[PDB]
Amino acid sequence: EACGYSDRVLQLTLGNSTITTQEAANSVVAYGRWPEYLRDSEANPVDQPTEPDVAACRFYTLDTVSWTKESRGWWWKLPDALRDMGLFGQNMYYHYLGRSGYTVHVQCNASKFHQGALGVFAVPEMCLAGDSNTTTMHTSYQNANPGEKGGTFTGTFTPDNNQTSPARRFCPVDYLLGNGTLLGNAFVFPHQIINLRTNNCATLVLPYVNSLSIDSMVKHNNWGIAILPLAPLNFASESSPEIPITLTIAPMCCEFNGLRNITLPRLQ
Amino acid sequence: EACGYSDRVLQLTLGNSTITTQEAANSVVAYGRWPEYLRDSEANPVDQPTEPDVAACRFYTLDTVSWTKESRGWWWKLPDALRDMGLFGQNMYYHYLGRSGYTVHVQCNASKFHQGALGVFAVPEMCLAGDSNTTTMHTSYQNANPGEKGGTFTGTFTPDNNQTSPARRFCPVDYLLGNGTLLGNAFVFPHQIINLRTNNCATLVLPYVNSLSIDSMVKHNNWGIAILPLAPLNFASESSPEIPITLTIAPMCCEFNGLRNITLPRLQ
Amino acid sequence: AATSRDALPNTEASGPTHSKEIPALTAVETGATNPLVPSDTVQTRHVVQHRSRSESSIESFFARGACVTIMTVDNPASTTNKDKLFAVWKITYKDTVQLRRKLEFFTYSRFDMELTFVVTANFTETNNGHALNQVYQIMYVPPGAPVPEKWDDYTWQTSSNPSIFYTYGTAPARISVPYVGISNAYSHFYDGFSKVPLKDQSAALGDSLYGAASLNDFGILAVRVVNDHNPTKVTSKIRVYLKPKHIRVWCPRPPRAVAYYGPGVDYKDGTLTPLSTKDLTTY
Amino acid sequence: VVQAPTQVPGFLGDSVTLPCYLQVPNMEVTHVSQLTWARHGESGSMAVFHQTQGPSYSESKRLEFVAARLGAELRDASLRMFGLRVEDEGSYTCLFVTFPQGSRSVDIWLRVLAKPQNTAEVQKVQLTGEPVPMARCVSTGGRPPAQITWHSDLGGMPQTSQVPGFLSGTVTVTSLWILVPSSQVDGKQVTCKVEHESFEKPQLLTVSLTVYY
Ligand SMILES: CCCCCCCCCCCCC/C=C/[C@@H](O)[C@@H](N)CO
Repeated sequence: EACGYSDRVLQLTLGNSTITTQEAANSVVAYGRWPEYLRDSEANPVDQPTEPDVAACRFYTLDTVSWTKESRGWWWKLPDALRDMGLFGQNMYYHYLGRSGYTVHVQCNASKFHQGALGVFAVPEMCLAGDSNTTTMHTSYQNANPGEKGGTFTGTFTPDNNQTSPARRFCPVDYLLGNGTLLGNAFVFPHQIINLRTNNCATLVLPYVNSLSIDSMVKHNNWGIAILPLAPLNFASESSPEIPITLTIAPMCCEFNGLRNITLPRLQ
Repeated sequence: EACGYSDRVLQLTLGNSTITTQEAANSVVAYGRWPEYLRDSEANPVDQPTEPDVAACRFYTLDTVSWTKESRGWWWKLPDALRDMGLFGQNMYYHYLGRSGYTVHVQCNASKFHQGALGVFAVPEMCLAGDSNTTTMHTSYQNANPGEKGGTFTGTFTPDNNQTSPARRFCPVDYLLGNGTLLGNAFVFPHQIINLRTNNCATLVLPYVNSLSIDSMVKHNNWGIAILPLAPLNFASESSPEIPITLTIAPMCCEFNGLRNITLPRLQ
Repeated sequence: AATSRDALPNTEASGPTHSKEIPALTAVETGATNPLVPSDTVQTRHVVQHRSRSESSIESFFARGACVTIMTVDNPASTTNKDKLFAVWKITYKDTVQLRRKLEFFTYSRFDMELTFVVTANFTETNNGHALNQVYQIMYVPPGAPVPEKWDDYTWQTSSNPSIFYTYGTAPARISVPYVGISNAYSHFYDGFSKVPLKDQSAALGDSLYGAASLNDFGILAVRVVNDHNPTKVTSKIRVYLKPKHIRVWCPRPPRAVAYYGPGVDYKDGTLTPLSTKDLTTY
Repeated sequence: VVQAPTQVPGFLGDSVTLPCYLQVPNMEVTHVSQLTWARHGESGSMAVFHQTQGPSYSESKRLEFVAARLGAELRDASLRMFGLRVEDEGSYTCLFVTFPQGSRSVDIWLRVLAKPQNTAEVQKVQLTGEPVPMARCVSTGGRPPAQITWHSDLGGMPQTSQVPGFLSGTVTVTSLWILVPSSQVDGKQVTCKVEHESFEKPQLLTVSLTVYY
């Protein structure tokens, strides 16, 4: 717009929450599909669904992590990461079934004198590799689901050797996308790159993806949010620089079925 | 363009070569005349001309020179500078006569903390002053034509005193444009200024200029490319800074007559 | 309207350029890939394109019978102390690597399945006795149905289950199967579990395998030699060829870069270094 | 048939060859006989010795191919990798092509680094009791550390402490020294046996002693 409007400057508003950004590289809509409610033609569960709307379909800001020369990368799972977030987590646990889209806004600012590139990826059914070489598909429910704090990637695969009392957890190696495939190709998946010299953040609008119209949000995680350093953090001359990466996410057009007593998971 | 388009950002494409620039001060077209083929009404040599097109009418990048606090300036001559450039030089030497325009792209980037101004000038029939005070118009063919590496200007006129074995070469003094006239006035000639704080380079589109419709490219140089420091290079506090000046040039609407055996000049 | 076998777009004649338009320049950060074509960065001639993407289409890419398993059965001498060996195979595309890697280029899939059975037999003992032409019985046992415990027990009656009675030496057996998934599409990957570990309830109880849905996805293939025990022992092998027809696929993924290690995405130590040594500045 | 012997150390520095012998039986002789080498190796999908008519270097600039090619033989070909850095393993393969059945062969690989150097130094003056006279067995330059063994002539040997590995350029270094206590004679063929299993027989260095006053 000769009037002023621009790709880099956006304003997102959901329920009682609003996000502003003066340095964005536009925004991405996974597979060109904007989140939507379950249609009658595609519906399964016959009971009147619970649609929290503004109470849950708003912006939740998770615990801010620190990016450094040493960082190999971070990972999160949806809905798992939002499981303890206000009215959204409450409605998710009270219902047998649930479906939801997301507006993922990854925030990470610095300075015209800093360097680095964060590869922000949205992966459908992001199944990760375990820490065991004597057994398989053994990663425990508690460890597979870190909740809000999420997990992290490792530059090296080090097998759990304690056969007696197994760590029973994931060993996601960075260059292999934590799942047996080459990172260089992760780009076939809905994503955006946070290149310090070009932009403050990454905005990904994710639709409800799955082999089913609606499923068990507590048993199954539809989307995986992977953040890896394509180009290592670097500043002026400081040998050990640091910058925060804040992750804010908002559930969308989300709905729930099969209402009963609240589900109290064994998360530890 | 409210759509994005701008004076500073250009993309030039000739044959198999393309040049991009995000920091340009627009582009200059000598005497408002865009290069063109020889018209029938103005033609002289009756034989079917040789028009190399894409094979020669493309971008050749000459040897990159270094700009420093000490530099007094650099000079080149066309077509001389391109005489050894792929199919263009080959066709120039195989023919008695030849005519050609040029797209001169002078590249020189730095930083928001550097200072300096390069005066880039396109001079028709750029006849330069010799190194002798006992004789005149004596500068040898070999010395008058440096080829791709070009020549350079001097802040001081120092006469060749070896009467016995004369250097037989040019003594171009900077403030006198190497030719008996005041530099401050060189601006009456097709030009552009590379002011570090404003732009990365200078783009000059030169037409075939001359007292004749077509002439001897080997005996005669139509255009002279003079580059002098209007304002001396300067950086932060470094006492002896340095930045490269890369010169890329492309022949245009060029054509040749009087085909015979290849001309093997005594260039040394 | 555009057919998989339609000729790709013709290359258009393109001349020189001195403009404010910058196709070559862009910003991968946005998540997008520059839609550029030869004529955008260089001077091109006019070319009438005849080439097609016919063979690279989803159906064309998989339109080939692939080996998913090798079943071993036999027919010993009545006397032998050891039991007549009848085969029981849990149906799947993961026992072998080739077809699995191809299907795995994608998250979800949908398709009618064509199963072709190649049967080969041979003599095991430096004997000399012979054996009359064998007749195999390939029975499909869906999850819940009585799984056979003996080469000749009541289950082989197949009153309801689908059975194929193959005759040795005859054209390899073949049958078609519809999209039988309990979901709207097959899940090449399941980022979750079949059970929810409830605090209030004993640890061991709420436990289950990672990435594993229905303990018994599609039941099993129970194969046997119908013929009675023969003085001279004859061992047979049943090679199962699986071909995905009328197929559809969703959400693309990066191909398996390192050696498969079990039914899940798990990798194993010593196999994580696929790429070979090659210098930055060496052609 | 395939009979490749290449399980080779392989000496580093370097340089040594990486051979490939395919002895041919014998009445059903083999063509076409092009020879391919695939590394092991981030192979997607090249660091290859391929040889159709003229030997083709698939780009690993540091290669030498020595087979009677452009004509034929056929292939008991030898390769060479210099150099000279430890571009190690990993592994290497050697696959041939054939008009009869033989578009096939075998993967065959091995070792890597190598070898150290040794000298003996003996001092100083005996003021006892009751340690060093002193014989030192220095061992410079060998990443897989050389098993230095100090022995001598008598039961005055059980006394053998080591300098561990503070590694030089890619390569590990050590020094075993003795100690051997006190008192007088010159005079014994105290022999340090440094191995590593390369070269010929292990580096046997025999010396004397500093006797003073
Ligand atoms: C007499 C022969 C009858 C043959 C009966 C075959 C019916 C069973 C076919 C099951 C098809 C399974 C195909 C692969 C599905 C997997 O990818 C699942 N884990 C994904 O949902």
